[PDB]
Amino acid sequence: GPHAKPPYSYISLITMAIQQSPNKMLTLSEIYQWIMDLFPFYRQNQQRWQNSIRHSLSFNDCFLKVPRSPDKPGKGSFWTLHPDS
DNA sequence: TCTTGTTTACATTTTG
DNA sequence: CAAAATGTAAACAAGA
Repeated sequence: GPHAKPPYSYISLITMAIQQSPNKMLTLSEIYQWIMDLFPFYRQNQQRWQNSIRHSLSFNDCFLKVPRSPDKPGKGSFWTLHPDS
């Protein structure tokens, strides 16, 4: 590909996306979109890295996971940052 | 169904 | 390097 892999880890990409969000939380697709909008490199192999992103969210304890919900449902759950920074 | 999450198991890269 | 983090790959579960 014509573009270099951005110097940010998946954790850094997810973290930047959530912080810069107005609610300090994002959905899975919102994180997907954020990364792809900014970095053309991730407009390919989306099967691969989106899987690694989903893995990154479930693996790292710095990522919750906030129910929507009952009012305005509903796709997936919001992901945000643990106050432990 | 697909998308969204979780978990396992292994690889690869980064760093002290 | 060797340990520590990060990434890949695969399976299933859960749910709108």
